[PDB]
Amino acid sequence: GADAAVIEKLEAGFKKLEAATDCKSLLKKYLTKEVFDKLKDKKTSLGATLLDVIQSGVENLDSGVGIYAPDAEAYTLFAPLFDPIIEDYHVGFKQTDKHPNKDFGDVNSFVNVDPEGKFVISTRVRCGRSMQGYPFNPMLTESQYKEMEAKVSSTLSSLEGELKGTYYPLTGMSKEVQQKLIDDHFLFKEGDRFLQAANAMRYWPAGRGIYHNDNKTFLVWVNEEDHLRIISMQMGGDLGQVFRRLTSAVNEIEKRIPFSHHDRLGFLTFCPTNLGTTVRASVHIILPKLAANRAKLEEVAGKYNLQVAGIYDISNKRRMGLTEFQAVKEMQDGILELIKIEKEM
Repeated sequence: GADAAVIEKLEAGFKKLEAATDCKSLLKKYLTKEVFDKLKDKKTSLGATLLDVIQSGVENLDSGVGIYAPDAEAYTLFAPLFDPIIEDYHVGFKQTDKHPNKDFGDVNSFVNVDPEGKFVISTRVRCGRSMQGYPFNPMLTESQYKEMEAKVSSTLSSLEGELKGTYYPLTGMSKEVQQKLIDDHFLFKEGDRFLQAANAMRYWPAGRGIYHNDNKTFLVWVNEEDHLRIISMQMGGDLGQVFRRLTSAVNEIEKRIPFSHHDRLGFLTFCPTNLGTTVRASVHIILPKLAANRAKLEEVAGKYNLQVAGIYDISNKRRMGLTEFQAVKEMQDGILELIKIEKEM
């Protein structure tokens, strides 16, 4: 299916990976000559080639992963590459596993992990969604970016009550508005070299926008990396409040905007690191004792399936092979334990 010129670029890219002897990407690890040869000329029905999958990891050798999905079909056609990378990245999500269908569980059971506000500055839960019927960044037309944005804007502008707010398209945005959004940490910028090389930012900023509610506890990014990135946040540690709000918002949006979903992989996303639940529950937290020795903070976080990114963003590491409820509960329980460790000792 792939054009001769594409195959030529793929052969060059393969040569670069195999040689890049110090490259540690999952792309280099799993793009063996056998896998490469069997996939290099293949193309999805919409026109996505292996180059639309691997180009970013070829261009950025320092990528951790190095592949993106150009359309949903790519996860199937290029499964011999996606599947082992997904297995390797999403530790615990086994070959024979299917990611569970959506289950937010009892969103009344989550607690405030730091009622006194001694450690946790803020709590956030983010998820991502792709809109049913639309391909992912690389395969989107300018017209699709715009149509998608109009749908999303209409839907979000319809939100009432606590979720009521304002939509801001990036196109034509004034400097004064940019600064106001920056001051609230609500603005996103044009993608970095990883996204650029994935052809994820074509037509920027057409079809990109930001929504937030009046209370500044709910934020949506439209066409930043995924079609939708939906975030609930507030100061302090009340993970229950944060998660309750997120789930209400996602369930309401879904009524007008159905989502792309896969029986095995869960919610489909542009980057395979965001599959499954897509959920990133995090605290911005200060743990000065446990830090001090970065190595040690890492070990303890890892033990509780947390990821660390003197203020740390500490989140659930697991995305696939557990429910949303379970992913948020892993963050909650892990943060409760880190706080205990910090206090003691």
